[PDB]
Amino acid sequence: KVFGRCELAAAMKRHGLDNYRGYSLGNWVCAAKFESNFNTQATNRNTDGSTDYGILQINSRWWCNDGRTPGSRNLCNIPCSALLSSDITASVNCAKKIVSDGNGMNAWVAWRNRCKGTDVQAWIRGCRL
Ligand code: NA
Repeated sequence: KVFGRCELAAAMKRHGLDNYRGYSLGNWVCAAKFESNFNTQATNRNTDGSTDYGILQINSRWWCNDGRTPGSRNLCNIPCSALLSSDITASVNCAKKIVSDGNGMNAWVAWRNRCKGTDVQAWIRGCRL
């Protein structure tokens, strides 16, 4: 599923991401935009053999099991395919665990490089929230 900007903002808010660990809603919408272009089916392979999955491009090395990343942890206790679902619950629930680990939203490369220090409120402007 390819979300609309405001439709994603409302689902993230419903799941409790607005101000989760001090990160306003605009940060999560910005990160989803640059990580997956709002597509729940997005996958990208890395050089180390790991794979990033879903709307928030959650990596198979630490967070999920895809059965092909040797010596990898499954810290969110889920199959990576659960992160490609049109329902974002698993992606949101796993993202809350990642953002809590100590590095905050810096775990998402595209957030650090394209959202961090910008006007992230613009990503929710015009939405009925
Ligand atoms: Na894994």
